[PDB]
Formats: sequence, structure tokens, C-alpha cells
Amino acid sequence: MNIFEMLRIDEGLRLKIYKDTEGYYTIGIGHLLTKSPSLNAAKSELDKAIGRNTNGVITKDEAEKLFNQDVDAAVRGILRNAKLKPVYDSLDAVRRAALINMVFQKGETGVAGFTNSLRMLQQKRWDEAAVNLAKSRWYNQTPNRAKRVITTFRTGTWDAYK
Ligand SMILES: [Cl-]
Repeated sequence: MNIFEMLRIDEGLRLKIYKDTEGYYTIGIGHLLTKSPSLNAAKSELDKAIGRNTNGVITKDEAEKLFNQDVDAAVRGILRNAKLKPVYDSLDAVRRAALINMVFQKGETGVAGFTNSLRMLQQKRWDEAAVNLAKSRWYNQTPNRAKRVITTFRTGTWDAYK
């Protein structure tokens, strides 16, 4: 199991533009196009991201490309965030995947904000962190996914995903 498989599970795959849990225009593997309410804008954005006139639809391959670029970026934002870096650096491999998941789903910034639980992860306070992480808008809006991640942070294993 690894990052890609993980996220692929959490985010699914759609070849046609859709609205996410928050109602935003998204595509492929959790690839967010826009916060705006215009399907057109979303279309523009897509074309631009794909490099062509898509008409709201893309190929699997394209979807995948987006995905790598996205995983890549997530990591990098992590590597560039003065708050994230240290944490990540101190984590074992499995757990990093978890931090990356969150970052992918909510943004560096978003994540950069879980100060306390980040602190907890740093000191390796698994159980406390999990509780902490649970008290969030994030958990409350996407309970099942949040659970997987949290479990993940908690045990250092892929069971949540098995
Ligand atoms: Cl969920």
C-alpha cells in the first residue's frame, strides 16, 4: 500500500467533472478545479490543466497525470512548510503518507493549522493526537475518511485501508 493507492481509495476516480463533498468542481482523482460556482470556469480550468479542449471529460491517463502532479505538489508544499517539515521529517513512512493525505485534501495551510495535533504527532503522542484530530470540522464533515487517516496516524499501519 502506498500513497497513491491510499488516496485513490479515499478520493475515487471520475472521468467527468463533478462536485465534491463541498460542492466544488472537481475531477479525476480528487483534482479540484475551482471554488467558483461556474461550470464554465471549471471548464476553462480543466482545459488549461489538461492542455486541450476537453468539454468536461478526460481520459484515465489524463486523470493519472493530474494525480501525480498533485501528489508531487502535496509533498513539496509539505517540504516547504516551516511547520510541516519538521513533523513529517520526524514521522515513519506510513504515517507520512497520512500527513500527505491530509495535505492533499485540505491544503498546506489548512493543515499547517492543526498546531496542537501537529505538536502531538511530533512528540509521538498517538492516542492523544487522534483524539485531538477528531475535534475538527474536518472530521465532522468527512467522518469515514478522517477515521482512516486518524487510525493511520494512530497505529502506524494500513489496517484502516485493509
Ligand atoms: Cl468520509
